[PDB]
Amino acid sequence: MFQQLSARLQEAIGRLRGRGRITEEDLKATLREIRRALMDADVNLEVARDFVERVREEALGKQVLESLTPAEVILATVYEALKEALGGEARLPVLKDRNLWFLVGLQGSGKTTTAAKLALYYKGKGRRPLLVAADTQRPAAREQLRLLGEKVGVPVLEVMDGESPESIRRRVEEKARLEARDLILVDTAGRLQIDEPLMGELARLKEVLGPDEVLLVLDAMTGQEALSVARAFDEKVGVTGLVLTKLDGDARGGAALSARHVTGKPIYFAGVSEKPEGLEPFYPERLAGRILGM
Repeated sequence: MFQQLSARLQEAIGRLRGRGRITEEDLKATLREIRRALMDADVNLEVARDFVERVREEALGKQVLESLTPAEVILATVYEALKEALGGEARLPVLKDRNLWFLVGLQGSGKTTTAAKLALYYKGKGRRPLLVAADTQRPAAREQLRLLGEKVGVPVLEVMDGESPESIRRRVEEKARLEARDLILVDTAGRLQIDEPLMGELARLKEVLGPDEVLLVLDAMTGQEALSVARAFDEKVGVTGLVLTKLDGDARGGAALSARHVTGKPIYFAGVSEKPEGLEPFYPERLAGRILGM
């Protein structure tokens, strides 16, 4: 992922390698390429500025201009700027005995499938998850998950058309109790665009169900724009974390690098492939190093 960005960053940094001490201009030439690289990867402007700013200052502060291995110093400062942009330290929801999570996002963002892959992931971690297809208007949506549930071997309770949250809560709580499901994953309704009506019902569903986490699923491929919807969902519902899908298909990386600044929400998981196991915890340090070819 981020093949373009990765290559460029490494090419800019290498210009300072194997040629003795470098000058301020040698350093600046490289810094410009880094900037240009971030800009071409659809990276948030403030993020890109801060990025390059600390790379230069931290590098200078490490006497990079008197270093015999300047490129190595720069590689280290770039890694740190990258680590910050991606979230610093990795994090995942803290699970309790009873967990109920909301998977929110636009239709086509990978939301429904993520629900299933997430169910499979924790299932393999010793949890007894229960998928809940919360779309009360579209029977098609509910069927998609139903099919996904059997594919990953996890029960799927389907809400009835026009079912009230109160009724939904009752049937869901009952099934979980009688079947001993400790992780309840609710796939909320999704539409190609954010529509005030649904958002209002969504807020009520949260109100009635009291989710422990609210995961906003985003299509990393849509670049920086993917982050646009974030504020809407958080202001009306309340997002606790992010999930970027199709990272293996993203050559830029603008969304993953900008997520933090734009949404202020942590990226819990990442969609690394179309396979059912193509969902894994997001590791900022690991990803920072991989981009820099370490």
